[PDB]
Amino acid sequence: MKYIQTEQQIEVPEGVTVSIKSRIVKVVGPRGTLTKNLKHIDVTFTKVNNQLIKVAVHNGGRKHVAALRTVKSLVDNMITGVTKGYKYKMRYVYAHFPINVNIVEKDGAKFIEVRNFLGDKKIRNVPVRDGVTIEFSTNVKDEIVLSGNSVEDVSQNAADLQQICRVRNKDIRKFLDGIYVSHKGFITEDL
Amino acid sequence: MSHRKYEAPRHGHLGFLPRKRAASIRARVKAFPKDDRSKPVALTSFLGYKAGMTTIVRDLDRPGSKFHKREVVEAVTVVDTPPVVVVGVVGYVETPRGLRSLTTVWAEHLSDEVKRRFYKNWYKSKKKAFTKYSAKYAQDGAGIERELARIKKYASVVRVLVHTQIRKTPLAQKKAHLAEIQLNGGSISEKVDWAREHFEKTVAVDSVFEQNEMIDAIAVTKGHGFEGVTHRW
Amino acid sequence: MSVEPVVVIDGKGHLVGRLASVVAKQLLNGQKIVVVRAEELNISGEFFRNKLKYHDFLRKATAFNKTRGPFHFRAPSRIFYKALRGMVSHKTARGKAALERLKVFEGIPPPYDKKKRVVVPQALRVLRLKPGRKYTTLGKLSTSVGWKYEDVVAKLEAKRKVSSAEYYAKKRAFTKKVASANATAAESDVAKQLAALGY
Amino acid sequence: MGAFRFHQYQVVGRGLPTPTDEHPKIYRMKLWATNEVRAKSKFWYFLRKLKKVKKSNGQILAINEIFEKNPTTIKNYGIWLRYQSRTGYHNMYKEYRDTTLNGAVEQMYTEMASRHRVRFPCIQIIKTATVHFKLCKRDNTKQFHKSDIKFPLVYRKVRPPTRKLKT
Amino acid sequence: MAESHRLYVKGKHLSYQRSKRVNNPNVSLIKIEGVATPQDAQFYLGKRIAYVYRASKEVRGSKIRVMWGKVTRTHGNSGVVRATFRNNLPAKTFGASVRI
Amino acid sequence: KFRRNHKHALHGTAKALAAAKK
Amino acid sequence: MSTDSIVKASNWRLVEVGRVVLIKKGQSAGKLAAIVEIIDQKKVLIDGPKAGVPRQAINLGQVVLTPLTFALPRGARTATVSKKWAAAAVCEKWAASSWAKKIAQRERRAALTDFERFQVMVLRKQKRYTVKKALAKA
RNA sequence: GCAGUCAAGCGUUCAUAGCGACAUUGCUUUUUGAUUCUUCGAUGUCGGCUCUUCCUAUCAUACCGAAGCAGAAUUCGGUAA
RNA sequence: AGAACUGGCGAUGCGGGAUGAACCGAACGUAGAGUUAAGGUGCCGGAAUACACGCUCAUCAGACACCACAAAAGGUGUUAGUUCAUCUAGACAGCCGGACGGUGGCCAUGGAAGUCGGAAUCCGCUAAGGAGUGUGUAACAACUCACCGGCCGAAUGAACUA
Repeated sequence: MKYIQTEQQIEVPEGVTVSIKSRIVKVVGPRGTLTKNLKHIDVTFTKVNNQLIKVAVHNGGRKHVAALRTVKSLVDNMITGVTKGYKYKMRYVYAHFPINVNIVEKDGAKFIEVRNFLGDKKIRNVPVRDGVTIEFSTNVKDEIVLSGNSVEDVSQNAADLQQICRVRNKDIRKFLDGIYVSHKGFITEDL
Repeated sequence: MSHRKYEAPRHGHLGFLPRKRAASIRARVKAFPKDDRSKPVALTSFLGYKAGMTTIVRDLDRPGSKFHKREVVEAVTVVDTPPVVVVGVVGYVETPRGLRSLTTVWAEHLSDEVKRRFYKNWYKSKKKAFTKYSAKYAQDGAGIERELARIKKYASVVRVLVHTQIRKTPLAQKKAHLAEIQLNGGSISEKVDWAREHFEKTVAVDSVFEQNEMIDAIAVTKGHGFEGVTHRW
Repeated sequence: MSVEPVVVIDGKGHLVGRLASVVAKQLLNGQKIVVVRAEELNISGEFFRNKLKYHDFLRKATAFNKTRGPFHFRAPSRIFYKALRGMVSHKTARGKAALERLKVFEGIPPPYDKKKRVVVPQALRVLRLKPGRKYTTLGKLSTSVGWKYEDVVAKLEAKRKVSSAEYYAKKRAFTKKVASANATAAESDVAKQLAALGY
Repeated sequence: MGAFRFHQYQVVGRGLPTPTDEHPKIYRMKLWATNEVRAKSKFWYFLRKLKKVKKSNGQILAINEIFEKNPTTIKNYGIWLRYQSRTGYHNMYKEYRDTTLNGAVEQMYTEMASRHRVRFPCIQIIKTATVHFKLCKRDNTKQFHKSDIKFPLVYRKVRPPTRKLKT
Repeated sequence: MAESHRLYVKGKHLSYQRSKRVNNPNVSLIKIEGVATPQDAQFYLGKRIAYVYRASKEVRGSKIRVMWGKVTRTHGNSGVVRATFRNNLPAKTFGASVRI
Repeated sequence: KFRRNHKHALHGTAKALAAAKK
Repeated sequence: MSTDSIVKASNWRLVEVGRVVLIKKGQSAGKLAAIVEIIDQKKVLIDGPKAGVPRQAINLGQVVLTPLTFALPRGARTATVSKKWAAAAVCEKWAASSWAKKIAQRERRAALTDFERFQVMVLRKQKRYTVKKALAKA
C-alpha cells in the first residue's frame, strides 16, 4: 500500500567538489568533470554542505524506491568516476586476418577506426561520446585501454567497440574476430 | 488469392499521377541544391531550348568491360542556351505560414524584356497599343535596397528573377519566359552581395556550369492531346 | 480574457484534450479564439503508444483511393484543429461556423504582445504527477509525422528569444516604476485602505 | 459522525413462535449497518447463516445504535472478513490501520473492491476485534503508525506535503 | 476558491422584444428571483444563464437544444438584468423558468 | 532453468521466457 | 572552507503538530484548523482553538497544509490546544494577510454595498493617481 | 485450414536441433454440411482473360535467433506485406 | 427446429440505449406549468471537469441484455489478500571460512566399501566435526555439502486466490 520516504546521505570526498544548480549537478575532481540531470518525480538528491550529498523524497511507492536506488548508484559512480576514473581493458582477437586499429582523435571527429576487419575493404568506425580517451598499447596488437571520468560514456564507448565488430549472420564460436571487453573496470592509481 | 495465379506488376506508376496538363508552359523547380560551395556567381539553375539531338564520339571509361578503351558513341541532345538576363534579386524569407517576398531589386535595363513580361505574362500581343511596365520610380533603388537590407536580416536561400531571351534564332517567337532561380553559396552576407553583383549584368552558361558536371534537367513532356489506356498507362 | 471579444489562450504545457473542451464551448459561445503556442501543448501518456494511434491514422490517410480527403494533420496547429472538429458537432452549420472561428498558430502569430493566458486548472503540471506514463508535447509527436512542424519550432525558438529579451527589460522597468509600495503610503490613507474595505 | 459509514446496530431478539415447550433461545448479532433498513436485513441473513429460522420465527425485541465510545483514534482494526469473487466466498483476517468503526467499513469495502474483487451482492464480515498498538501484525500501513505513537516517529511521517514549502 | 460558480437558481423572463427600425437588433429582459448578491453581479458581468429546453408538458418541442444566455449589462443593478438572444429560443418562451 | 530459456529465446515471447525460472 | 554547497530545497513537512492547515470543501462552509493527533498517514484528527472550530477526523489528502507553523509539541487535548493559540499568536495575523490564507483581506473587501464606502474606494486610486504623479515628479 | 497448451514417446545418449501421438483449449470464415433470414413482378453460371485495391497464417528478398551451424548446401523458427 | 409458462411486438407512441419490432422507463385526447423515471453529469451533450478512498499506466478502458468475444494454460519474483515456517537468541543476497574419532556397517553377489539394491542409527568430545548432498570407477580410488562460524542488518520464502 506504501510508501512515504526519508533522506539518505553520503559524504562527498575532499578530492571531489560538486556544484549543483536546479536538477543538474556538476561533479568535479582531478580526472575531470561530469554533468548529469537527475530529474524524477518528487525526488530531490540535494548537497548538505560541500560535505554531504543527500537524497530525499516526499513520496514513496515501489517505483520511487527502485529509482532512488538507481539515483544512489549513479551518484556513487560519478563521485568515484571523477577521482578514480573508470577504465575498460579490451583485447583484439583475430584468427585469420590482421585487424588494424587506430583512433583518429587529433585529426578529425573523435572516432575509433578498425580496418580489414574480417577482410572488409570498408573501414568500420564509431565515435567516442564525451571526454573519455582511448590509448591502444599495441604490442603484437592485443591491448586497448579506454579511460574516462564519466561512467556512462566510458561504458558506452567500450560497448560500441564490441558491437561494431559483431557479426550476427555467422556463428560467433566460429569467427572469433572482434574486440571483446577483457575487464570491468577498474581501480584508482597512485599516478 | 481470388485471382490471378499468375499476378503481374501493375502497368504505369501512381507517382506520375495526375497525368494532367501542366499548370505553366515552363517547368518550375520545387527545391534546389544546398549552399555548399562558392557564392551567387553560382546560379542554381539555367534555362535553354531543345534544338534536337545529335550523336557524339568520346573517349569512354569503365575499365571492367573488354570493350573498354577507344572512342565510343554516346547520344546527345543539343540545347541552345543564350545569355540570360538576371534582372533582379527577389527576397523570399523563411517563417511559419510560408515564404513571402520582401522585394525585388530591379536593374536599369529590361526594356523589350518587360514588354515580353507584358505579352502572356501580362497578356495581349501588341493588341491594343501599350501594354505597360511602370518606369524606375525616379531613382528609388533606395526603396529596393532598404528592401534588400530586409532580406539580409533573414533567409530564403536568396533568389533571383530571370528570363530567357528567346529571340536569338530558332523560335519565331520573341517573348521571354520568366523564371525564378534560387542562388546558393557561402555565407549569407556575401550571398546577398554576389547576387547583387550579378543582376547588374547578363549571365552566361559558362558562369553556371562546368563541362561534364552532373546537371538535373526538368522540362515538360510532348503533348498528345486526349488518349486511351493503351498508350497512356 | 474571460470576456466578449479577446480571446487569446496560452498553450504552454496545457492538456490538448482539456484545452479543446473549453475552446469548443467558447466557439459555441460565439467567440473567435486564437490558440497560441501550439507546439508547447502536452497530451499525457508515453509517446510510443500515442504515435502508434497517430501512425494508424496516417495509414488510414494513405487511402481511400480517390484524392480529396481523408487527412491526417502533421503539425501542432493542425492536430489541435482536428481535435476541435471532433469536439464540436461537425454535422451542423452552427458547428461548422464555430470551427471557422478557430485559428491555431504555432510559436506566436504576428505580434500579439498582449499576454496569452492559462485556463482554470487546465495545465499538465498538477494533472500528471502521481504520475506520468510519460507525457508528450505536440512538438515531440510531430517531428516524427513531418514538417509543417520543422519550420514552426524554428520560429518558436526565434519568438521566445526575442520576447524573453523584452520581458527582462519590461519587468525591470515595472519594479522601478512600481516601487510604490516600497512603503509611501501610511499618510493617514493606509488606515483608510484597511478600514475602507474592512467594514 | 457525518453521513454514516456503518454504525453497528446491536440488534436483539427472540423467537417467539409456537404452542410447544420449545421456543428459540436468546440471541445477539451486532451487525454493522446504516439504520433500521439494514437492521432487518442482516438479521434475516444471520438467521439464514448460523441459525436457520424463518423470517417469522425471528422476532426483533429492540434496537440500540452506535456512536464513538473510546476515542476517534486509534484502533487499527482487526477484521474477520469474507469476499465473494469468481465463485463464492473465501476467508480473510485483515488487520488494517483505521480511525474507527466508521471508516473501517469504507476501508474494507475499498480493499474487497479494488484488490479482492467485490462488486454488489456482498455483505460484509464476521467480526471486528480491537488490538494493542504494539501487537499489530500484517503490516504495511500500520507498522508506520505503531511507530508513530512510539514517537520520535510522528517526527518521521511528518513527511506528506513536504516538498512544497522552502523553509 | 471562486467568484461565482454555483447553480442555485430560478428566474423569470420579463419579456423578449424582437425589435429593429431596421437599425436595432433584439433585446431580452430577465429578472432572476433574488440572486446575485449585488457583488456577484458587479465584479463579473458575464454570467452565462442556461435554460434547458425540455418538454413541459404536454408535447413541447423536446429537442437537444440547450440554451445559454449571457448578462450584457444590468438594467436593474440589484435584481433585473439586460440580456440579448442570439440563438434561437423555443416558441414565444418569454415567461419560462430561468435556471442553470 | 537453462533449458527453459533456450527454448523460449529460440521461439517464445521475451516476457514469456523470464518469470517462472525466477 | 567558506561557504559550503547549496542543495535544492526546502522544508514543509509537518503532518503532525504545529502545522496549520487550510480547508478543502466541506461543512456548510470552511474555516482554519490544526492537527492535534495523527492516526496514520491518511487519517489525522484536526481541531481549532475556539468558537465553532469542531474537531473532525478526515482522511486528509484532499485538505492541503498552509505555509504557517506554530510552536508546540505532539499529543494534544482541549486544554493544551487553547494554551497553544494563546502562546503562539501572530498566526491569526499571518492568517489575515496572504498564504493560501487571505481570509481577512478578502473579508474587508467583501463588505462594501453603501454610498459612503464606494466613495472611499474611488479615493484610494485618487491617492494612487497623485503617487503616480509623485513618481513622475513634475 | 491454422494455432496454443500438455508432452507419452524418438532423436546413439538427450522431451523441446528436429520430429511428436493420446488428450485438450482456441481462432479464422477461404472447403464441406447445416439452416431456411434475403431475393422467384428475375441475383446472368463455372472456368479463363485483364484491370485494380488488399490481407497475413511470409515461398523469396532484408534484418535476426537456434541447430544434431566446421565450411558449405542446409533444417526449424522470429521480425517483417 | 419443435413444446411448455408468461410478457411484449404484431396492433403501442413518447423518454433512455449511436443507429435499432419485441432491452429498460413508460401504456399516449388537447394544451401549459411543475417535478420526476429509466439513465446520465469533460466536450459533442441537459447536467459536476463533484466529494471521501483505492488500484491500474496497458490508451487496459468509457460494455446491463446486444453479431458486447476471448479460452485452456494461466505466468507471474504486478498488486493485494489468505495459510504454514523462519528472524534481534540475528534470519536473508553475496562473499568469506572449518571438518579428529568408535569405524570402510550387517545382507547378498563377480561387486557396495558415504554416494547400483537392501539395516539399524547410538556416541565421543563437543564453538563444531552426518554411519553423509551432489559430482566417480567395472569395483576401489577425491573434492564439496551436512553441521558449524564470520562480514552485513531487518525482515524472510513457500501454497492458494482474486
